[PDB]
Amino acid sequence: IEPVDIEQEMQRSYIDYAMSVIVGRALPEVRDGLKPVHRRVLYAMFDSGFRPDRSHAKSARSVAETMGNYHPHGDSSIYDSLVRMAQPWSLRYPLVDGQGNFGSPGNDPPAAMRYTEARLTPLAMEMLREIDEETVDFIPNYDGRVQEPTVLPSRFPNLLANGSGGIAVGMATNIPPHNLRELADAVFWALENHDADEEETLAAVMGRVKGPDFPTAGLIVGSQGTADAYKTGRGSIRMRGVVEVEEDSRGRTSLVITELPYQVNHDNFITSIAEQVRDGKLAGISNIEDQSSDRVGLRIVIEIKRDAVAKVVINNLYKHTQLQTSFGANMLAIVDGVPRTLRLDQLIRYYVDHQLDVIVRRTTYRLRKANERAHILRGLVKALDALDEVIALIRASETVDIARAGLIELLDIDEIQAQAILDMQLRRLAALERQRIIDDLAKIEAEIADLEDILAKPERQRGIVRDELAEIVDRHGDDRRTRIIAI
Amino acid sequence: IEPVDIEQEMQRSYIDYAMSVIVGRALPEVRDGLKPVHRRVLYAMFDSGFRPDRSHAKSARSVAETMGNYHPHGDSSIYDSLVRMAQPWSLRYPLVDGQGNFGSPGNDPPAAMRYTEARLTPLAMEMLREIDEETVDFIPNYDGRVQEPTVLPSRFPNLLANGSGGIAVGMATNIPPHNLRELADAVFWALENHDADEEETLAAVMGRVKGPDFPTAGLIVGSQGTADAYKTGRGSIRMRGVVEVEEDSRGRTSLVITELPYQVNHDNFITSIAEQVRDGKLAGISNIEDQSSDRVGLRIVIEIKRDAVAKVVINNLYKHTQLQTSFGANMLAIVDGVPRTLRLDQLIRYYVDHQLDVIVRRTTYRLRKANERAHILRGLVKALDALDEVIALIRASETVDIARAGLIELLDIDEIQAQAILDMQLRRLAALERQRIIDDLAKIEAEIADLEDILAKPERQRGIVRDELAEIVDRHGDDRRTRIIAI
Amino acid sequence: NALVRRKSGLPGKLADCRSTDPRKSELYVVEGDSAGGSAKSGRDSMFQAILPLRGKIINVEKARIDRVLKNTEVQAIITALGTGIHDEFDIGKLRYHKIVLMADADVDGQHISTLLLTLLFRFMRPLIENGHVFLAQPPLYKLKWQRSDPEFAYSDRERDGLLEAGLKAGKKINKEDGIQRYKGLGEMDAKELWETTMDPSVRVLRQVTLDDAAAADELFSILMGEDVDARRSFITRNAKDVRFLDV
Amino acid sequence: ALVRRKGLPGKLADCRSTDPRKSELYVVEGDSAGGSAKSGRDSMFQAILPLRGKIINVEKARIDRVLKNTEVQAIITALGTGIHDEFDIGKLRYHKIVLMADADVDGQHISTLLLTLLFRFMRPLIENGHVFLAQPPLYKLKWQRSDPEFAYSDRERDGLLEAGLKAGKKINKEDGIQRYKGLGEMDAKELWETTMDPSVRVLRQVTLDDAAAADELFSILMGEDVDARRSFITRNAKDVRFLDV
DNA sequence: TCATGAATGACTATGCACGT
DNA sequence: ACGTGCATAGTCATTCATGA
Ligand SMILES: Cc1c(N2C[C@@H]3CCCN[C@@H]3C2)c(F)cc2c(=O)c(C(=O)O)cn(C3CC3)c12
Ligand SMILES: Cc1c(N2C[C@@H]3CCCN[C@@H]3C2)c(F)cc2c(=O)c(C(=O)O)cn(C3CC3)c12
Ligand SMILES: [Mg+2]
Ligand SMILES: [Mg+2]
Ligand SMILES: [Mg+2]
Ligand SMILES: [Mg+2]
Repeated sequence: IEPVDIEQEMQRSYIDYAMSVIVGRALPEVRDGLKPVHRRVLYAMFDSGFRPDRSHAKSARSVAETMGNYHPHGDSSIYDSLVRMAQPWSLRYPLVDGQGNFGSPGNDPPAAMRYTEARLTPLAMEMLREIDEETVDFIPNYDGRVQEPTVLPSRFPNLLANGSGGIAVGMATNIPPHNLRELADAVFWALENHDADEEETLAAVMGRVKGPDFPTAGLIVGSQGTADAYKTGRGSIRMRGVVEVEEDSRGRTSLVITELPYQVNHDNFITSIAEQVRDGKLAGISNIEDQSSDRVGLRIVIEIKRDAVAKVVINNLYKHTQLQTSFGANMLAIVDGVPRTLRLDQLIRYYVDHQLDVIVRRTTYRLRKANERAHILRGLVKALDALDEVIALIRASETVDIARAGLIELLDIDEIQAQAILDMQLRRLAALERQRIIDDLAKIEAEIADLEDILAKPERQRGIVRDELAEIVDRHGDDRRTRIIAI
Repeated sequence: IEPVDIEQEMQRSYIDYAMSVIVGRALPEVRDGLKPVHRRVLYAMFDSGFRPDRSHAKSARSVAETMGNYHPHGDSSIYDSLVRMAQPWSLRYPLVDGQGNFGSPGNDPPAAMRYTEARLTPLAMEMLREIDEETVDFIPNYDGRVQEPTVLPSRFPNLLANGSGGIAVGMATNIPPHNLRELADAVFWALENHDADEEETLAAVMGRVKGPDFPTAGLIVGSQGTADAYKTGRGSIRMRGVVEVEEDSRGRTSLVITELPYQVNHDNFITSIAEQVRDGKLAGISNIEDQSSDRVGLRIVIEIKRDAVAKVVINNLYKHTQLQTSFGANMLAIVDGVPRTLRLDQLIRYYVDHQLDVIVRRTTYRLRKANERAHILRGLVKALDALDEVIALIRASETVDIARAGLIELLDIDEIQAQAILDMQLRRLAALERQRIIDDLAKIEAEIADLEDILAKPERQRGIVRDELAEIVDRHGDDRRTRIIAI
Repeated sequence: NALVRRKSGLPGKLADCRSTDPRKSELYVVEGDSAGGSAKSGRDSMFQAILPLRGKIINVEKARIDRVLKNTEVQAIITALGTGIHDEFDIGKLRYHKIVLMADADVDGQHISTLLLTLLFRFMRPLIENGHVFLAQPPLYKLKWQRSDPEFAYSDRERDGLLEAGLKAGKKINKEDGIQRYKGLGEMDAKELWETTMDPSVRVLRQVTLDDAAAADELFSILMGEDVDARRSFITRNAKDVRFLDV
Repeated sequence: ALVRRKGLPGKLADCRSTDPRKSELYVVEGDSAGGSAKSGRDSMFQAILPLRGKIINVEKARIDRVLKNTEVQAIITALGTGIHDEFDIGKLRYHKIVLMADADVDGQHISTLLLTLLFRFMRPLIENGHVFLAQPPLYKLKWQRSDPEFAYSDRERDGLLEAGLKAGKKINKEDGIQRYKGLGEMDAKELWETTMDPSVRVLRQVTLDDAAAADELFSILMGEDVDARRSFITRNAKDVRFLDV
């Protein structure tokens, strides 16, 4: 029996826990804004073919695939993570297309795994775009059976777009979501002004990213907290719901709440008001009625007494309920395996850096493949030019190896090319097919020239990110939801 | 609003429930002895490639695949059904190879889905043997996306081997498990004496199937109940555990129970004795101690008082505990979509009939495929004899359509065959490669003749079932566990 | 007549309506927590209340009364309806003049219907006699046309009909997404439930009628009673002709 | 001697030996692992207490709230000893308290939570060396013809693999080396032959050298002061590998 | 004290038929 | 009254950091 000191054990064990939680659980990677479970769920669905070009698969299949290949944890919590990524009130830009009961902004829980189906969304398809072209590093999974991606291509700034909230050890993150179109403008500027220093970049990006854009709409009051978040990495952003005063015909006036701030439970909100009327801490309120429905959305009617001023009651609601509540921004993300609080300019820059890396790696991959096919095509063209001879040679061979070896001698060919000639079908010996081989060589050599040009010019590389991202935004970009007002 | 009478509604709805439960839930198909959930789980695992020639897949994947494609029900109960098929104390011949904690014969429940891995057993691979050769009818699944098997090939008598227990509506089944070697002898006799009547067949089969063979070993006392079950389809079979009397250094005696009858919970058994001794209805017992372990198996030590006779206490245990308990046999199974109580000869015969059906259908499948291959090969041979013209023809053709239409005219060939000539690789034009096509034609034509011969001879068909089954039994057959004694 | 609805002495699972008028109020008795959850969302909270029932309901024909009254699901139903049972039945205290039973279209939903109808017929018969009991018919298919609004079908025939008509009309469907087939209420979202089973202007309800009470009494006792033999023989006798009851 | 159940936790699978000096309590992570352990154990001398979920932090949580926790009550009741000032080692029902958690980080975390409970409520158990840590296997080498071997580290895996191949043994490249990701994945036999069989199990005895230093470390790591913990991790995580060099 | 969000599943109750 | 097996998931308690 080996002896171990309690201090040694405690320090080692707790640090090991803290670090993996920090780096590999609770906090998002800065490049794709994803935690490990998010990334693994999405890739599992992707590899399984659960894409928008096919009907929704049973969500159990997504969980099981994620669990069995990438995420060595429980089915229950993985389903919760998948479900969340499908809720339009949770994610500003949902990555999962859910079919069925995925719950509500209130206390209505999602249906069980057995009831729901799920697939990737079109935007989630942009997260995984060209992942199979060596655009990101892969590592062995938890048992070395298969490979998994360390990070996704993330062809739109997902971290800032969808935000992230996570409790780790010794630290926690709380990045709000943002409007995709505004983020794109920031990225476009970062690409154009690629040499700009941090001071200029921060000023430019802050001008274009006007503030958080919550999926729950609502209001942002003030500009200081937003500015603090972008300048410091920490800031308190005051949120408000939307209240509309209605006057009944010779009746009492009532407050109609149609929107609430981010991450405010509708049922808890109603209950909080109801309980604060009981012992009596919100006088002036006469009646509370939830006229909400699937067709009109949120609609909480608060009828107030006749000897009560509407504006007074609303301020009381702002004071004593989450009708007004603050978002505690803490821009914490994992950068190169290290947790870091980032300015807005750093978040954009780091993302742009990732995009450029992806495009360069994609280009390199395509160039290598383009060369390989060209290499083989060159072989085919040699065969076509001496087609009469090629056939006669193969015929007299006792094996295919003698036929192969001869082809090398005849046309001065590699082993790969001769093999490709051997694998050639009589299909392609038709006139148009022979011409198709010729033209295909011409096409690839043209593509190779294009690819070489890209790798030699950073200008084009930045241009590709801009144009491809622009295409994504034009298709999937939407209006702002959260309205920004002054004090 | 349409009116409906309560009698019409009640009758229609309950009958719909009863029938589907009877035919499509609780009761086994006579041919493979499987209920729908069993069949769907196994085929899901099979189609998923979760086979013994590859490592255990996470059992969640088997459940999810079964749920998403075949079994429109909950993940929880599906896992339970999968788990059962992996327990050696439940199934006499397990169909699922489980890895991890699948529970115990006591009250220790199996581990959750997340913990366990699972794959098909070699015998389960015989259940599905050549299912892809049109040996069984397939029907669309619950949403028509994919096909599922109506019944498995079941290349060993699984119903009698593993038995079945199920509660339906208006009726229930309880078929005990049996020894594979004994069942095989019965099948071998049934094949040889294919013309024997029911009277003779029952006598022969009952002679070879000496009685049920439970996975929990134990004892069968008497022969009447067994005989009743095989002759009537109902019978009460008296089971007993194994008790061995031990003496002590002091000279105290103790009873050691090392086996229990089928489906007796070990923990409930111990508790029952414990409760029957306090109130005091099993005097003579001094102490109860469970000395069981994973290494010695079941070992319940019952120390008895000095003024106590061993057999008296044992007889009391037989009387007042499940140390002696009866198996209520009721040979109910679905035959051609109809529930039927069956004699043993009927159970064997119906299975043999299923095997013959499988072999004929397999043969038909192989014969059709052989002809197709032969048909195309004949086309290729025609091309080789006029190879100079064939190639010249394809070359001089402006497209592949011109080349194809020409090939038919040139060699008097089908379009399918002409297609094959086009799809031919330049590899196959080598001398030895030309020769293999010739020989392959000669090879297949021999196979076609053989297959035709099989279909024309019921003798060979029966012979195949015998020989193939014999191979399975020699490999996977085991010794008898339940010992049969007289009164 | 008016009665108070719960808002922050009734079942915890009950999602009551706002209207205090029973004549205008409706109670949707739903199969499963999932379906009940979606119903709670898609309903008209003014006139429609939701009571989700979990698992198979206890057979009041087989189980003794004391055990039935201890069952949480039965208590929820009896409490929600407001009326007593048996001799203490008082229709005046009925909290909903429409009691809609909504179960899956599958076989297990049919079973729950018979168990609920048995509870009602044995404990609260006047609810059936006065036509307060209804059966909601869930959809089986949802046709998702590429450009046109989606259509719901309540049978295989209607599916074939709507498919043919739309195609004839020049509409088109994906052969991938295509026609979604519902296998239960739990698979539906709030919107879908509203537009097929809860919106009073499109919902397909069947009103449970009671003609011969004596005959009904016998049928209930045969199908739901403790006598297995009677039930077995009845099924083998009448299952052969279940298709031809309405021909 | 003390009576075994056949007034203790319902989850407790007690042993048969009435002698605490010979008795052992395996505190296990999870119902699955505890279930398998209950089967693979030596029921004579080994008792099993499965713990479900993350243990409550007694450093952070108020005293009364800790006493309401079902898992803490289970431990305190099963050990027989009191807590704090009412601690009486004489009533210790097991002279060997083996903590058995997954090799993963969450198992490490549960260990720290348990060690914190013990150090704060029942310190003498640590001081007198009654607390041990079971080291679960990480790999199982499945040789084609030979008996299977278990490995407790990546290095040992590479070594046993190398030795076996050199000795002429062979492995499947499919089944091959099974990697354990937790105790819950193991069956009764596997647990016995790696963590419970006293002749092969790898236990580590928790020793307490400097009580004052330990007290400080516990308060830093487990306390409510986040800043202290944050700075401590950033300060010492960089050198966690080199603690035993 | 509460919400947040990924981490660490056993218990609870009916139908259904049948035998102790 | 209990076991059987295929059908019809929400509730329960902690770690962890932060601000009300
Ligand atoms: C509802 C349900 C159960 N009960 C919980 C509730 C208590 C109060 C009202 N009665 C119900 C019944 C249950 F004890 C087990 C299961 C399961 O084991 C299970 C399973 O999947 O195995 C599924 N369900 C639910 C779908 C109905 C179950
Ligand atoms: C044990 C567990 C819970 N229990 C732990 C507590 C101590 C023992 C008495 N029961 C209470 C409640 C729980 F409330 C939720 C979950 C989950 O949500 C869950 C999940 O997967 O989401 C997994 N587990 C178990 C693995 C630990 C959970
Ligand atoms: Mg949970
Ligand atoms: Mg269950
Ligand atoms: Mg259903
Ligand atoms: Mg673990």
